[PDB]
Amino acid sequence: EADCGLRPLFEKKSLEDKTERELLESYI
Amino acid sequence: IVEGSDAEIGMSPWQVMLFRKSPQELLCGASLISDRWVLTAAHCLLYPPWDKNFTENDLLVRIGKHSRTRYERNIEKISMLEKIYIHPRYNWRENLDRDIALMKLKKPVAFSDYIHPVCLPDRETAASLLQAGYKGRVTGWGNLKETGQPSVLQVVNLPIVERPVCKDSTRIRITDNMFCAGYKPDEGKRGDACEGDSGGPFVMKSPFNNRWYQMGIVSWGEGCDRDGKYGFYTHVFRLKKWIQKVIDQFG
Amino acid sequence: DFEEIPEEYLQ
Ligand SMILES: C[C@@H](NS(=O)(=O)Cc1ccccc1)C(=O)N1CCC[C@H]1C(=O)NCc1ccc(C(=N)N)cc1
Ligand SMILES: C[C@@H](NS(=O)(=O)Cc1ccccc1)C(=O)N1CCC[C@H]1C(=O)NCc1ccc(C(=N)N)cc1
Ligand SMILES: *[C@@H]1O[C@H](CO)[C@@H](O)[C@H](O)[C@H]1NC(C)=O
Ligand code: NA
Ligand code: NA
Repeated sequence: EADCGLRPLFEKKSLEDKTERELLESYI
Repeated sequence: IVEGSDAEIGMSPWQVMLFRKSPQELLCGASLISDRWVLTAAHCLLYPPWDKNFTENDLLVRIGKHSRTRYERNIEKISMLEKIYIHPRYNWRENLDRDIALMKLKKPVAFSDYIHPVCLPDRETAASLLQAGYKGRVTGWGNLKETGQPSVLQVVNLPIVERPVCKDSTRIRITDNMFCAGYKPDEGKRGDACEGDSGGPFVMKSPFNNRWYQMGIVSWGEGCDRDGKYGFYTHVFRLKKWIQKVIDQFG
Repeated sequence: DFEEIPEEYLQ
């Protein structure tokens, strides 16, 4: 709950997945 | 998922597979929202027009998976269902309005690198992110084409579509408890959920707090990845009061 | 199509 939505292999280690930037770029 | 790609390891650690005990087969997708609660589409469990009415003992939940068909020893965890809760106003008769269900697990699942819950949106995050053109992400082990099946979990990013466009794409009555997503014919790019992706999550990564939120549940669509058609998703925030009521009462 | 799962989960 407290750490919901933070992925161990990505957000928790400050790594980005290959296409998340596509989402960010759409949030104009 | 049609016209998507293989997921990365641990890319969607809230992804759940609903698995039929006999015969052993994929039933639907779903998502992990806490150590004891799994969210899915009501039509995954109850759809009388197709003689579908699953009970707790018919099913298993498989969490932490990547491969569709393999038993992923030391990685996936398999859970039994304590109780299913279907929205009391789920409209299976007409248009799948309020297509949402919760499943309480018999025992809490241990979180790991591959198993971790997604957030549910609050009103503000929903208002900020559920806008035409903003993209979310759908994942699942469903069909690769409308009319085959993937080796591993598939992923596709898709833009939310303006409500009038959603409405004008179909003869079915759309409600405020649904939204639609996908590319338009003129946009070139494509992609869609499909049969078997049912019940899985449509997620968005908040640019405010860098957390993933589940905004939708794969609900319905006319075929898969057809030009001029869109995928329809249960609007999770609109039904959150019911979600909270169930968890508060039975959790 | 699917690999068999440990029997403990089917009990
Ligand atoms: C009565 C209604 N049946 S229905 O669409 O399957 C009902 C339904 C709608 C949305 C989600 C889940 C269930 C229907 O056939 N309608 C509603 C008004 C016009 C006509 C239609 O064109 N529906 C689209 C459609 C229907 C069936 C199928 C299919 N291959 N099963 C595909 C598209
Ligand atoms: C309205 C109806 N259309 S349908 O064309 O029959 C759905 C369908 C597509 C491909 C293979 C088998 C079924 C539908 O979507 N229904 C009827 C009752 C349950 C729901 C369903 O199948 N949902 C699964 C689903 C299918 C397609 C999509 C998509 N985004 N294209 C999403 C969910
Ligand atoms: C589905 O199964 C439940 C429990 O076995 C039953 O009570 C119900 O009447 C069935 N049909 C529904 C919910 O439409
Ligand atoms: Na219409
Ligand atoms: Na389309």
